[PDB]
Parts: sequence; structure tokens; C-alpha cells
Amino acid sequence: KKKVAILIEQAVEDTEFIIPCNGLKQAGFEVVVLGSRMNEKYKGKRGRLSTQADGTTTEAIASEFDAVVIPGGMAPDKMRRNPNTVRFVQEAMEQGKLVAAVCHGPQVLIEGDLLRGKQATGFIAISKDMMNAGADYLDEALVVDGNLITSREPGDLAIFTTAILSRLGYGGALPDEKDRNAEWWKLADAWGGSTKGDIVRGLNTALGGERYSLEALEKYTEKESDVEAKALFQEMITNKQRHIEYLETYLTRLGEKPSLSANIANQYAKVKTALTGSDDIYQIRSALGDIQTGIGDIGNLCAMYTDPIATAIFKEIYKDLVKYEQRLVSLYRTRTNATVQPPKPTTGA
Amino acid sequence: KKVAILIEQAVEDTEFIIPCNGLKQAGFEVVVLGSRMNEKYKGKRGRLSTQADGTTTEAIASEFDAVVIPGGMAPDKMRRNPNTVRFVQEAMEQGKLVAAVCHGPQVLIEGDLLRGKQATGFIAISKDMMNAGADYLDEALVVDGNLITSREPGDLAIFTTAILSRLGYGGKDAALPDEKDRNAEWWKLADAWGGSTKGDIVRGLNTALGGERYSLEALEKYTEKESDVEAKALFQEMITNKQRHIEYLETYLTRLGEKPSLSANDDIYQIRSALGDIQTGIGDIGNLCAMYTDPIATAIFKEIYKDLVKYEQRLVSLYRTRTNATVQPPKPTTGAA
Repeated sequence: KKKVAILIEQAVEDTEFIIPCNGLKQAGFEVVVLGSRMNEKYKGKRGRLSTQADGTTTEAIASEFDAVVIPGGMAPDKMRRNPNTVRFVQEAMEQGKLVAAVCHGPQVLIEGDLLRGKQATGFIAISKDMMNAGADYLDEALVVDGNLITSREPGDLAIFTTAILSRLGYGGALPDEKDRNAEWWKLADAWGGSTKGDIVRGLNTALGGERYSLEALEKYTEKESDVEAKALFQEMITNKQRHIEYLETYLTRLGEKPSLSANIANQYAKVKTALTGSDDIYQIRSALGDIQTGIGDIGNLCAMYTDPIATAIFKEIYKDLVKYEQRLVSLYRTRTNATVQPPKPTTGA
Repeated sequence: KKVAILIEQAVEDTEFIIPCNGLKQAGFEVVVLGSRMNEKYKGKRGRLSTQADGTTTEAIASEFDAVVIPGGMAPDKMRRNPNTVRFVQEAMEQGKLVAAVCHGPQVLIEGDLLRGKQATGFIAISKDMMNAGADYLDEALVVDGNLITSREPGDLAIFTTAILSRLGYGGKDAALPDEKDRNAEWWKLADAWGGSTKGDIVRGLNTALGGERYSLEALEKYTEKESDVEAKALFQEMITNKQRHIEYLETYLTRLGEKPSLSANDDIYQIRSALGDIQTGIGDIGNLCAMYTDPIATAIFKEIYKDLVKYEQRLVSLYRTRTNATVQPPKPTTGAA
């Protein structure tokens, strides 16, 4: 029976521990949770995971394990300060055991100087640290470099876990990691990640935010007499409509009728009729504030679901919002003949 | 004179509060720059809750004499904001004071601004700073030209004083101490600027002290019941070490006006127990190292921490040797006669 260590510390990203744990248990492998100490209740950053350790990285013997899983969140910041944990992972790597790290997990690999020349991925926030540690950083769902398996975020957990399981001799009933059409979210769902309901709820949050911003932009464009600012707003309207199509397409695939539901609700009709005046510079401040709201909200959605497709949609929207923020702030600077006022968001998060 | 203080979610509360209060008390215009308006930025400890005055998107680095980058988990989010990264790069290029504490240097790594710079930061990111080309120093305050860095909340009074000095501020109705002053009561400045109170610091000291007394009493019982000469010798040495720790804690408690003495307070198995006690100590004392804005209490906790980690390694090497010496299969035994 294969023995696998899952490392834990406080504030671990819950699903990054939960999914691999359930995937490994469902496959019939012995999972040993290795913490810094016994009798400490380790809590996930989102408060869903709560567990004590089975053992500690101080007494754990690397040779007994077939694989070591390093989850993310803020746990690696604490794990890397434990010299026993660093030692344990270095010994596992040295002995040819599978070392699998997701999200911030590679910080433990950085601490052990285990990334020199390695092709790997990890959460975008630590990408420069990985590169500085000598890694060929790739923006990929999965990177396997010999015995090192890495992934980026909760959206990749299904593929991450599948890659671990297959290399442990369990590929069943499971798609190939190179399968271009696998419904990865369903695997993550079976292993304790996002439900279909969870994913639809997230897509709906993004969609509602885009519908709102579309109505606001159409209101701003007709109030903007200036031909150039009007041009930027019209280009942003096209972008919103594009995002709305993607979200509706994916929602439709997941069994929803988003267009019908939206027609029935009519939640954003009062955005156009609400009076606000037509000051040219004020519309730009409003639009800039609205885009910053989106960057915050959509940014948060990028790390919340164990579906790589929903995750990819949110990242595309985020990328477009950041690009348009730079375009609005440029336009805003040029029009204002004074110290520019901060962005003025018209709705809450 | 205008100063920017960057903020994001889960900032280490005091690392924002102390510099903010010090700069405001000194008469500087402080502008809190977040990622967006109408977002209540909440501190890691739940004490700080503030909205931004502006964002890094529209802010212009040339308008500021200094930029302060607090830590906690906020830099993990700030480094993903390209406007924030850019703003800091510009402030750096222009020779404005750039002051980062704890995880704050992560923003400097993101802007590739540490190559050949002497700097510090929280020990957790020390390897990341070194890989970014910093000459990492484990010191309270490291200054390299216009770059000011510090490590943790215990360093906030010196960090803030260094910033103020370089902005030409030396005190209100009393001279602030020199950053090189070996005797300065830095915790009192931190306290005045919204950091740890005397009561807070005394509580932290009492937490370490209670834990050390417990592990000392455990070690005394283990050493009595240990027949292994090499293990027994390790435990007696750890006893000496714990007594020295207790002396440091009590002597410092006494300096802060407390009077500690007035208040009331098989073989492989003992090694296993000592190891469990030391792991508890490492977790509890390790936590204290980042909790207070007194560099002296902080220094004591770190010294205890270092010693605990050192003894954990000695205990485990001995545990490994004893486990390897254990004959398998074990010889059978009976009762008496």
C-alpha cells in the first residue's frame, strides 16, 4: 500500500489539502498528514479544513513515503521556516520520491534550493521568486519535471491530483493529464472541491458585475461629449459584451439559461434611469472606479473554484480589466487640468 | 512633505499603524494608497480597518518624499498590482525614500530592485531576497542609500525613526533617539505610535515564561527517570539552558516594573516526550517573536526560539540512533521469577 505525506501548516488553502487528500484516500493509499507539531488543530485559510497531524516532519522518515504533497495558501510561509520540513522535502527529492507542490507550495522548494534548472509552475504571486531560485517558470496547469509535479491554483487541483495518482500506479476511470477535453471540475467535485452550484454561483457573480458595468458604460458614453473618451468607452462596451457571451456560453453548458434568467430578473434597469449629470471628467472617474471594483471582485474569483474553465474565464476578464484601467487612467490624466481625484466607484464589491 | 503608505488586505496591523502615526505626529501629509477606493482594508489581527485616500493607479511617485511598504500578507497582493510595482520602481529610480518592513520587501523583489543592495526583511523571505541579489543582513534596520528595511514589528520604532530622520524630523518636544543609540527605549516610542503597551509586552513575556517553566519541570522528571547516560546528559544541559531563559525573562520583566517572584507558578519514551514539549515550545515561542513592538522582548523570544530549534535537532539525532539500535524482532520477556 503506497504511503503519501501531505504537509500541513496554519492557513493552508483548504482545497489544496482537501482534494489531494480525498483523491489519494479514494485510490486506497495511506495518507499521513505531516505538521510541525502534534495536538495543534490546523485550520485552512477559508475555515473549511480543520485537522490535527498524524506525525511531524521532525521524526518523519522520507524513505517510507512514495510521494510528498506540498499545498499552498499562507502555510508555505510557515513551513519554510521549519528546518525539519525543508530537510524532509530535500531528502524526498534526493531519493526520487514524487514531490508535488501547488500554488505557494513551491516556497518550500525555494527554501531547500530545489528549483535550480527545474521546469515548474506555481501561483503567479511567487513566479519571480521561483525564477530567482533558478526555475524555468511556465504559466501551465501542470508541469512535471522528473519527480517534481507543480500546479498553480485551486483551478488546477483536479489535473494536479490526477498526475500524482497516475505516477503512483492509479489511473482509474481517470483521464490522461494531456486529455484536451476532460471535465476536470467533476473530478475536483468528487474529491471535495467546488460543486456545480458553487461554480455557477461564481460565474453569476462575474456575470452580474459585467452586466452592471455595461449599463454604466452606456450611460457614461452618452454623457461623454468628448469623442475620444466616448471611443474608449465604446471599445470597453464591446469588451463587456464579449465577456457576457463567454460567461453565458459556459453557464449554458452547465445547464443554465442565463439570457432568460436575466430577462426575467431585469436587475440592472435602474442604472440608466438614475440621474447623475454629464460632466465629462466625472464619467471617466466613475468608469475608472468601476473597473477597479471589477479587478478586485474578479481577482478574488480567480482563486475560489476548482474548475479550470471558470478559472480561465475569470483570468481572461481580469487581464482585460487591467488593460482598460491603464487606458482610463491615461485618458483621465490628459483631460484633468489639476491634481487628479481618486477613482470613484459607483457600486460596492 | 508628502508620504505614501501602501496598504492591502491582511497587512500586519502595527506595521501600517506605527509609521502612519509617527509620520502624522511629525506633521507630514500621509496618503494611504490602496488598490481601490471604497474597500475597507483590514489588518491581519483585526484591529486596523481603513479605506484608502488614493490608489497606486493614479498616484504620481515624483510627488512623494517617501513610500512605506508594510508587511503581513499584504505584499502578496500588492506585488500582483502592476500599478503598485510601477509606483515603487519610480520612487526608487527617483531617489525617494523607500522603506519596507517584514514581507514588504516582496514588492521590491517584484520590481527587481534588490540587486546588490544591503537589506533585511522577515526571515521567511530572506532566501527570496538573497535570490533577488540582496546582501541580506539579520539586523533591526538596514539602510542602503535611499532604501530602508526592517524585519518585524519589534523593529517598528527604529524603522519609523530612521524614516523621520531622513525626512529631516528629529522630534516634537523631545529629541527622538539616534537610530545608532544602543540604549534607546524603543518600545516606548512604538507604544506612543500605537504599538504594544507595557501590559501587552509583559503578557508576552509571561506566556514564554509559563511555557519554559512547564518544559523545565518536565525535563526534571525526564532526567530523573532516564537511565541512558547520553540522553540524561542532554536533558541536564537543556535544564541549564531553560534556567538561563527563565533568568532573561524574569530580569526583563523586572526592568518593566514586574516582580516575578511575587506570583505563584521507556528511555526512548522520555526523548519522544522531550521532543513533543520542544515542538510545542517552538510553536508557542515562535508565535511570540512577531507579536510585539519591543525589540528587547522580541530578541529574548528569538534567542529562546533558536535554542529550542538547536535542541530539537540534538534530541531527534539521538532518537534516530536509539531507534536504529533497537533490535528487531524484540526479545521476549516474562514477569518476575
